[PDB]
Amino acid sequence: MKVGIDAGGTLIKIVQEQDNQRTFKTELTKNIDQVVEWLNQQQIEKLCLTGGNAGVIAENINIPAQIFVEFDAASQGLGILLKEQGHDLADYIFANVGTGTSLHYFDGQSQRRVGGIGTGGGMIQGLGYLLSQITDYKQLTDMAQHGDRNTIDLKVRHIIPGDLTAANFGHVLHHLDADFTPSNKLAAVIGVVGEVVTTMAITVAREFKTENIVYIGSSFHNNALLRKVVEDYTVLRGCKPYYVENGAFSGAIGALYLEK
Amino acid sequence: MKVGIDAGGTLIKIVQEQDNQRTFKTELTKNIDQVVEWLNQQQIEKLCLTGGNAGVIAENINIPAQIFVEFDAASQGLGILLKEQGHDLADYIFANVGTGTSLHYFDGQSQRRVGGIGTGGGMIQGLGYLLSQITDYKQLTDMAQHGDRNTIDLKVRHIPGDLTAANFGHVLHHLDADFTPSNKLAAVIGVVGEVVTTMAITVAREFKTENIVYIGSSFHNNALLRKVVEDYTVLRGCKPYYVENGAFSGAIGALYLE
Ligand SMILES: Nc1ncnc2c1ncn2[C@@H]1O[C@H](COP(=O)(O)OP(=O)(O)NP(=O)(O)O)[C@@H](O)[C@H]1O
Ligand SMILES: Nc1ncnc2c1ncn2[C@@H]1O[C@H](COP(=O)(O)OP(=O)(O)NP(=O)(O)O)[C@@H](O)[C@H]1O
Ligand SMILES: [Mg+2]
Ligand SMILES: [Mg+2]
Repeated sequence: MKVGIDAGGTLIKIVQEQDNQRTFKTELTKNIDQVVEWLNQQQIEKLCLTGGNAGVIAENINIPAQIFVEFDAASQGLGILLKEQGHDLADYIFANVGTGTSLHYFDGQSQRRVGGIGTGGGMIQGLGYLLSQITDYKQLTDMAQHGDRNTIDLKVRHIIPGDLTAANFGHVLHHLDADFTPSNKLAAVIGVVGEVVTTMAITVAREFKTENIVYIGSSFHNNALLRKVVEDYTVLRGCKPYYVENGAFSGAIGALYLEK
Repeated sequence: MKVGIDAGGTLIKIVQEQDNQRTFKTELTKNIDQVVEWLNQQQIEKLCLTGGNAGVIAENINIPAQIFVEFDAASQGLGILLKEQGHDLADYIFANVGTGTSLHYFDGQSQRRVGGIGTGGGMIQGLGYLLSQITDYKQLTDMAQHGDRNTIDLKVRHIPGDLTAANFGHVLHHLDADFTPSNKLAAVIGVVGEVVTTMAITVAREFKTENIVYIGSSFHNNALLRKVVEDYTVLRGCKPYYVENGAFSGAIGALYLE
């Protein structure tokens, strides 16, 4: 088999390919040593790595490894997944919502980083923990799904489509009578992260004259709400959103594809 | 006397221009009736309004007032506040950090809105409350001035060093709980200031200008927020500009769009 790995600061994404069948696997970066042991007890044709922790895995294994720069790997992997899923875009902005968020413009041939921002999955987890004391990712995200943001966010609807948020968390001081439940607070956290990401995305989309915006990154994992927030807001701000199944593995898949 | 008022959704900013001496005053929008009561019992040579609640004031006062578009009023007033305070700029992006945040590109002639985001003073108050149960504004902002964001935010250094790789991204690695009300509130202010700067920085590049001016009542009694935006703006490659009384840009502008 062939193995493509994207070892990020939070999650390690692994793509195993064999007999024209690829398996996706995700492990926490805190358990990177476990990924190392797993690799050594495996017979591998080619190992391709990317991500900030590629080196940590490389210097502790017993076979050579081809390492690639993450932005180009992600870009290549994403292009492959898009085509496999029926999308044929001439150009687009792709936002990799990982620990933080990186924005890239793909002109149809190559990618270039055009922006980044501290709002992403790490904030969802971090701020999410501060507001609910929940550390388990699945528990955190599951809970957020059924939350109501109306008593927390101030929208145009309350005071440009009425669906636009005028101020995130700007309604709180108007509902001190309300029950700011864990579910509601988390939904608002996801709301602001999603909206900020989208607002940055549609801004660069306008700048680089593309109306297509592709969303990837593990932050969407087990979080339907985040995806809904971004897709909807993207439409509202006038661009076309595209979610990619297993898009979080764009880097791992791209790395494998780039092997020489 | 001449009076310029920017009646926003949260704060009513009032500027009084004597012969050539101006005084500033802020009141809560919830007490707009008091502002009207006040105005009627006043002798005003000229009253100019702007902001979403201008209409409420206009139809309840006993004298005819002129109402202006907030974007143009702010631009006009800001441009005056700059020229006065010595800033002569060929162009710039100005960020109005009010309840929410509005982004404008002034091309040297006029302004044009190029962006808007929900992160601003409303979030500071709302998320601030959810993290400290503090309702009083002065109290909330004061408490945040002395906080340390190091155990809360994940920085590039933790992995341009002082850049933030993930707001609140360090929280799970410091669950020891040195998450004092002050450190939390400071982190709330940090992400708001950074998101605003990032957006400003991006549209500044899109519209080819190295200048970014920051105004808004959100900066009131919050030196941390001003410091956050000014420092981050440097890191992203542009030059920041802060104007004293900049939150009164609209009020001032309304009196000068004559
Ligand atoms: N099992 C999981 N555990 C924790 N976080 C998860 C999990 N699944 C998804 N996530 C979320 O996904 C985010 C990580 O996204 P990801 O695209 O993997 O970034 P990364 O590669 O680790 N970081 P970077 O190196 O900065 O590119 C986390 O911050 C979570 O919000
Ligand atoms: N005394 C105060 N009380 C409440 N908020 C204050 C006060 N001083 C400053 N602020 C902050 O200032 C923000 C309001 O900024 P401001 O520029 O006045 O917006 P606005 O004009 O009311 N909004 P908009 O209707 O959207 O134009 C609040 O959300 C607070 O963060
Ligand atoms: Mg990554
Ligand atoms: Mg305002």
